[PDB]
Amino acid sequence: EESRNTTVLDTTTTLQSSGFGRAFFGEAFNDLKTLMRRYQLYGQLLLSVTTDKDIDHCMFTFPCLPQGLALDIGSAGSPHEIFNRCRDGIIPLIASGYRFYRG
Amino acid sequence: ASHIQITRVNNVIELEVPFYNATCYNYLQAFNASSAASSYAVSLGEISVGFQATSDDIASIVNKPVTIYYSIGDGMQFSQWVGYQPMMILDQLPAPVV
Amino acid sequence: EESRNTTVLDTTTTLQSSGFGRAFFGEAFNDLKTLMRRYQLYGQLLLSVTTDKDIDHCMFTFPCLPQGLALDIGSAGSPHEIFNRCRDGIIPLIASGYRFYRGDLRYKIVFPSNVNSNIWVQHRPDRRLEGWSAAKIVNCDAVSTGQGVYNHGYASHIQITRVNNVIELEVPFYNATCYNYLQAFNASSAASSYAVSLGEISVGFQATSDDIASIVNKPVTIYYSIGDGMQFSQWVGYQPMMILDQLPAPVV
Amino acid sequence: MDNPNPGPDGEGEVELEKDSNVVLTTQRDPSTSIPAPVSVKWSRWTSNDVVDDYATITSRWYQIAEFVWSKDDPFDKELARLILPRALLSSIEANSDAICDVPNTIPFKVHAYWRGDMEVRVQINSNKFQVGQLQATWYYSDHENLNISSKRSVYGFSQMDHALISASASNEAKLVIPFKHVYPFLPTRIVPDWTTGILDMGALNIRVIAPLRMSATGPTTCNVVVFIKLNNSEFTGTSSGKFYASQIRA
Amino acid sequence: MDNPNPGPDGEGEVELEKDSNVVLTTQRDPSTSIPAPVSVKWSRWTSNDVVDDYATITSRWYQIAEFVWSKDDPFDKELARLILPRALLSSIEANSDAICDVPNTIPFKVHAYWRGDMEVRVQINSNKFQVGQLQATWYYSDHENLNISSKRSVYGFSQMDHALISASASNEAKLVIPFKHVYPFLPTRIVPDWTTGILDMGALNIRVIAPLRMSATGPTTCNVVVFIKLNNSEFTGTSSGKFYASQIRA
Amino acid sequence: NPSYQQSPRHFVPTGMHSLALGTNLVEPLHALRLDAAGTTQHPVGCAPDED
Amino acid sequence: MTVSSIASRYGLIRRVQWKKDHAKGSLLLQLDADPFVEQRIEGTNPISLYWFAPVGVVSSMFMQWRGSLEYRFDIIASQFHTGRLIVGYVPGLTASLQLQMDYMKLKSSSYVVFDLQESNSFTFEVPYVSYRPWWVRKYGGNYLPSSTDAPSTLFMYVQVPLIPMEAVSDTIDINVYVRGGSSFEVCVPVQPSLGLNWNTDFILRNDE
Repeated sequence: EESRNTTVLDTTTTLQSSGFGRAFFGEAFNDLKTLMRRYQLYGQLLLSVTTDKDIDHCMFTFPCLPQGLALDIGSAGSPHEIFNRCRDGIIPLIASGYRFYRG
Repeated sequence: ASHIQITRVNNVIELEVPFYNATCYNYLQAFNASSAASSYAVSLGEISVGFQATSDDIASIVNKPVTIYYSIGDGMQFSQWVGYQPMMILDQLPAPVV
Repeated sequence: EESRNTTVLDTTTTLQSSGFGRAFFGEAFNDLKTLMRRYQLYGQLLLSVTTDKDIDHCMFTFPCLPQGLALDIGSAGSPHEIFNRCRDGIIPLIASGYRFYRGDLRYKIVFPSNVNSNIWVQHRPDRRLEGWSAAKIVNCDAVSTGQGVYNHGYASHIQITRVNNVIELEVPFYNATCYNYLQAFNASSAASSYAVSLGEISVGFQATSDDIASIVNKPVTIYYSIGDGMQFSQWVGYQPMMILDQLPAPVV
Repeated sequence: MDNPNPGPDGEGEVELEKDSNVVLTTQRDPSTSIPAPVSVKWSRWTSNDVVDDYATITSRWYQIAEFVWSKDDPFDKELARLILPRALLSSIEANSDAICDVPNTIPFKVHAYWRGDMEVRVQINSNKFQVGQLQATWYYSDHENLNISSKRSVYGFSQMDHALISASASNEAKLVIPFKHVYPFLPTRIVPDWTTGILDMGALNIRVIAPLRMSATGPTTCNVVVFIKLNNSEFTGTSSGKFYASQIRA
Repeated sequence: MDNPNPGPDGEGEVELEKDSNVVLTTQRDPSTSIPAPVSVKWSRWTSNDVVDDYATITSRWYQIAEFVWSKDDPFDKELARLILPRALLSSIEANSDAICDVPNTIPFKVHAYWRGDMEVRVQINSNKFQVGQLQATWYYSDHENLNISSKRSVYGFSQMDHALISASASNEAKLVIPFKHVYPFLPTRIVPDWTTGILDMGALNIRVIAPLRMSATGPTTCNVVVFIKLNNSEFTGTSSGKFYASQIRA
Repeated sequence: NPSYQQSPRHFVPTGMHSLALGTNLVEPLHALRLDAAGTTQHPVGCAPDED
Repeated sequence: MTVSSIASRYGLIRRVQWKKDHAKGSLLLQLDADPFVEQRIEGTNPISLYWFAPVGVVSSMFMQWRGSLEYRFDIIASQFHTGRLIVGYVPGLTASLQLQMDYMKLKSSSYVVFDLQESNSFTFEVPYVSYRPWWVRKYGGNYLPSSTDAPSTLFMYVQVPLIPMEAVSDTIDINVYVRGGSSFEVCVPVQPSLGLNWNTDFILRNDE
């Protein structure tokens, strides 16, 4: 099985816990979910009118999903450097680890 | 459901999107679709935004940036574990080159 | 030893304590640290676009350190009189007395009013400071690394200039060190480079290049104070001073 | 209260100061100065590895340095700036023999990392009729401060705590130097994160204050010797000595 | 009582044997043999000097020796005669690097005299289908007995206690060797009263008994490795390592 | 991080505190005094002779 | 969801081949003692993809980390195969010193011998040993400076060459599973140094 551990071969003396930086930085980080609640860039665009839009018209739309939108490097002519460079981002990255979500 | 920010008051709305699906819980990896029903089973829905500006005024708004942010809103719950798909190292990314 | 006192030769009658002005001005001053929390100018600049910056781009960056940035008189053509004249300032001056510090920093940046544009601010602890040179504000240009742009994981905040043109930041202490160097930092150990600045703050407008022109040469003052949690450590004597009123007149 | 009665033995009482097999003494009372409160052990936070002091050998005093101090030396004159942990080794290397040769210093040949407080005694045999004075001053992380060259003067060090040595009393200057550094540990050798400034902590330094003064026919010079106990230490990061490399010559 | 259920893990239990940072293991039960009851400390009787074990480093296991054992080896065939305290150093010297390089062995570079019990493990990976056997036998002060050359045969050593290693079981042979010697202490270097036979205690030796036997197409050879813990030791007689000299090449 | 979904307060801004008022009325300010709660104090030798 | 909850999961990270003929001195691998162990895929893409142990991935989101790691070793072998091998750990190796290594110098530092016979798998536990209470991330956002390397390096040499029966194969597959140790932990959250394979696309900003 994945998590099985046949035989430990300890050499280590006990190491003091940091409590995930609680000991130093005064705050825990072990709870990934709280980290998840920090905001992340989700998308970016320049507004671009086409038709002489009536007031009724939505300017634009998007699906609202945790996974993150399909990544947009942008055009070769106009890269969105942050995705071109700062690939993806945290929340989707953790979303990678699970097959389901609710919330 | 909808809400209206007044840019003149402030130019940043702070939305909250409720979970509404007739599902136990939605898919989380990239979604190729399959079941027609499966299509409903991903996004919480579909947000949309519109200015109340008339076409005469709308021109000012052209090519204006619109950033968007998000975070999981406390109630969020991931479920089944899955191992990661292969990664791409970032500092390994190529330089723009002179 | 330094503090030894071989033999007192008192002449003085007891003098009444003022309690550091508590007796008069209604407030103590003996606690230097509270004085430390009054804000000080930390830097100053005129915004200067180079490349047609994308929205991603940080407008500029700087190391975030208590010691104060390396002093900027400014060019002979354009002196920043306040450093040219009002040399240094208090907080660095006290920083002169210690070899270490641990704690936080407040900043409260003031943007130019005329612009409306929304403004984001990254914090990047990851960056190591490198040499006392470039302990200063820097105008990022063409993107190469992720340094020049907005970044994901780093903590960040966005003021809306239209609402208000002055952000009020708080910078957490994050180092894998006991506590950082406090005097001017020549560097040595490669590790030592991480051991100074709390990290590296950076700021970028969301303005497109078409609009960005309005922002050119606009002033941006910055302030700071030690944020209560700050703690200086080891005593060190002062390096030699330069008297201010002794400074030369502009001369007609 | 007085009534001297010098004997064949001499007269005055002699303080002892035993450590390990080393033992050393002075007639005079030491002029101690302690820059900092005693350090916490800190192994807890950064070593699974076996960690051990070797007080049986590490605590022995040893002569890191010695020198003449002639009257010729001008007022504000350094005689020495000893980066300490380095100079303990640098001195032996100056004797042109391996670190392993000295019992005090062998573990460094092995262990990668180290921590621990230092002790420094600065003995002297200035003649009584000789007159002058030396201040001694530890200074943490001296190297890291580029402006130190400006500060590095008696007026500078005087502001912080410092030992004194009158030539007249031929007083000894004891000097506690508890460990403090940005990082809890000092590597004994090149390390993946840093190489440069290896095993530095900053430097002790001995600017002259009053130059020797005397009758012109008097004993022109003086001598000073420095020993260094290395007490509540801890070693870790076991490694081949082959990885170890000679200290920078300084 | 049986019912094997081999898993991905394998099946059998594995004994541990931690010391310091070193840790090593076997599937098989060790075939211990203990020549003598544990030694008294004896520092009491012959050292004013600071005396200390360095169990943090001295107790680490280390590979003094290793070798092939081919089937070609005739019945009564030694594979090794390890004078022990010497060979711990002689081996390192055989690696052509200084004694200081190995954490286990540094104090010898310094201390003149030494005492302390030894431990020797003799691991092996003989294949199960291979058949043969090796006896291991410590022998005190072997050098001092000139007639030893006669005795030095399996019939000889067999009479005294000795470890055994079947090729078949690939059994490990553990081996306590408590200190005993005419004098309580072994010098680490040349000494005013003697030089020759420095740091000897006699020798472990591994005469082959049964030569490997196998199907002719079977794995022709076998391998053996030897580690040596050095436990309840004591060091004394502090000295410059410069006085220390390289072990006889043997 | 619970969302605070409850309705926001609903005031009316004004640019300035009253001038004519000057009695039973705390009057908020940006003190240039260093202490948050400091106040001018009269030494017993400097006591206000005149009411 | 929890940092430890993820960190406590083995991922396959390596697949050593271990032939009979290997010398007793022969090395098998020397991967670094950091969470950010690599496993390159043969991506023909200019941006090659890489497998990571989950612990490395979760580590990538943090500037700093500390604590022990664990390497389960699975010597996929019949009981009849027998062998022995060191899996030592040298603290504080700079890359220049990354070489010069042998199992024997390795023995000078902490190490663990193991005897393949009956049980065919175990788990080494890598020590955390650094001057630094935490440890800076190996990589970072696309930004090469501020990418400090690992504190120390693992090694594994064939302490006793394999001695297979004629009726079984000379080669033996060995697999290495990284996992966060119980002591393991991170702290400061920063830009992950990694990207999903979902969109392995990139655009150079050549000015031409």
